[PDB]
Amino acid sequence: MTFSSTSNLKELLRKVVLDVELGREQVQLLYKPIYDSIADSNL
Amino acid sequence: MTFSSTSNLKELLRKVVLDVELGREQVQLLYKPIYDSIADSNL
Repeated sequence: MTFSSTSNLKELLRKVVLDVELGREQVQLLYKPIYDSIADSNL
Repeated sequence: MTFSSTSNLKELLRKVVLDVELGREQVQLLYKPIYDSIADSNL
């Protein structure tokens, strides 16, 4: 009674997730030191 | 509906001036370290 017989039945076996870094890099605002900001809704 | 139709009518739109530095630059008095100042009004 090898383990390979029961390898397919994943519901029986313990599940442990390989924890790892996932996601996407945050986007920073770089332009602001160069630019003078003027804000008016009626432009 | 048709802002591209009213876009040519510039007189309907708001006139907001783009503030930009205009005018000749200020002048400094550079000669002062090189000169001795006597300021008698009755010269």
